[PDB]
Amino acid sequence: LTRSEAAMTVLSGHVVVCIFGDVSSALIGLRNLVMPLRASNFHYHELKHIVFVGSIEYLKREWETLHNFPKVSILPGTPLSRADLRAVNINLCDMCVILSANQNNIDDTSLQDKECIL
Amino acid sequence: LVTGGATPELEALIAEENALRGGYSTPQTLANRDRCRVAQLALLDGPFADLGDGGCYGDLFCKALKTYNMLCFGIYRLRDAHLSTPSQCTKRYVITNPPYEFELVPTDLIFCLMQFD
Repeated sequence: LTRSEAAMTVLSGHVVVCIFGDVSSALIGLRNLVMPLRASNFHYHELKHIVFVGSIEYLKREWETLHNFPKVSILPGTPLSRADLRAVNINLCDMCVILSANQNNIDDTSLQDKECIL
Repeated sequence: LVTGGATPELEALIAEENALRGGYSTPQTLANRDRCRVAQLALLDGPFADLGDGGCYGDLFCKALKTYNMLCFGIYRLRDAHLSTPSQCTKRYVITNPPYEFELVPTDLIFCLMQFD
């Protein structure tokens, strides 16, 4: 979903997953997050739309595991950019999950959650 | 003085989208241009040429301020202008806030703040 068409699409009561990942970043298992949200004890009208905001290069590595789910959208961009957040209707979402997808960062420990805090 | 009058509102507008967005001209928008700019003026050919030949810097400052609302705060002077012999070195140095009794030379530049026209 590009910015214009994501803005054109209306998203209410959805889930926005903001991930900080690169090509060389470690692969967190995103299937372990989407799969409990599609548990077959929720009616198809009760399923929550999941929009991934992050690098498309990173999400290409996990789409091979995520492509078998009903309603998942991707907005290539940056979680720290207000344009993408406004385009995905962040104020109307049910939940925003800020994930440290670049968890493999080796630095001073306290400066490992800098992106999440920002 | 140095960035071009960057304002907090412009900072917020940039921060929202990380770019500059065009805007159609309005009288309040066109009135944002009326602000001073830094410039260098030469004393050779101009209304102040009469002050170039040995005139006081304070007289030039007062005349410019009264006439053009032009604020002069420094002199860019040839390095070898004080020497008696002629020279080919065009390098110039800065004198900040010269006193009233400072003596000008025709080969000087004046740092000035120009009002928009």
